[PDB]
Amino acid sequence: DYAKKRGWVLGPNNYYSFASQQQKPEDTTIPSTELAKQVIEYARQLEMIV
Amino acid sequence: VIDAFRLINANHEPRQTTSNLGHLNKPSIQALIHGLNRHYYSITINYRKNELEQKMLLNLHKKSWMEGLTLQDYSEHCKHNESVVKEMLELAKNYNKAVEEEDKMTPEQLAIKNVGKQDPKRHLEEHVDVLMTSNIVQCLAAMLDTVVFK
Repeated sequence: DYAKKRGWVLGPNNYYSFASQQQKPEDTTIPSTELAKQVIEYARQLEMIV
Repeated sequence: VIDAFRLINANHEPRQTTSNLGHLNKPSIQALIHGLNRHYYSITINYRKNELEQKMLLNLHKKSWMEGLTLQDYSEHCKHNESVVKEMLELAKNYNKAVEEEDKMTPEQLAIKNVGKQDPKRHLEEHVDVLMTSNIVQCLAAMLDTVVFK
């Protein structure tokens, strides 16, 4: 019953997977918009009159 | 350097005045020496331009559009960066060796401390501006391309 309550696959007898992989995040997409804004802000602060 | 002239006759004042438009130029010593306002007098020069002249004079210095989105040979980028930083190393050493002074130096003596001798501060300012501009521009181009073309 307790195994049922939790998210356990309930494999072979006394054999349940916990999915410790955590999906193993490997995908990467090069977030650019943020990087472009960051760089333009460097340039802004660099050239404004302070 | 340019000017427009005309001849004063042997007669008085050569011309009549109804504005300040004549007297705004302060004629040069050489022109006076050689005869200005005695045998000849100057005239104001106007460079008035129409619309199409204005539009092409602004369009000379404009590069193609591709040049705007071209990166640099990245290897040359890195070589340039490492060269400038290897220069900043020695400039920082000299900056240290120079800030220690400016206390043991007469208020007048400082004005001559920098004649024939490198100054670390100004060179550091120049190099920092160069490095930071170049790297910012390359980064932005790389990201902008990374998005635009697929």
